[PDB]
Amino acid sequence: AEQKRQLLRLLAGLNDESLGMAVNRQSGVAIAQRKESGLMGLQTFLKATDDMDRLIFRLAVSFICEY
Amino acid sequence: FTKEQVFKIVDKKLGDRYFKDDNKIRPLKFDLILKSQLKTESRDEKWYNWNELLKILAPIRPD
Repeated sequence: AEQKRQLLRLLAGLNDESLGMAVNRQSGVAIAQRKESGLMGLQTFLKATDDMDRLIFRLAVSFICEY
Repeated sequence: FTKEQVFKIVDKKLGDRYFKDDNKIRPLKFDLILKSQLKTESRDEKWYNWNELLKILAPIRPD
């Protein structure tokens, strides 16, 4: 039970627990900044969210420039 | 890419530096070198290059 309880955090990409380090890595928003990379396991989810945000804002710009 | 297609994308200076032709981009064989880098937007890369160039050129030639 303890082994599968650790494997539950492992399988969801929550290994390399540096989320608290990663949010303090996103303090610099100065002019030209990258993602300032932390985790690797959840990056598929973040990338899918980024692509859906890009499609959402393309549609929103197409509505704003039209109405 | 036609000439008006090119001039809708790039700036006026970047278009005028290449077309002094025959209204077509004609690159030769031994003209370009492909260098891989991280995918970044052009203004951010130019901003970082401007920053390092102004931090390099400050002691050697201030004027």
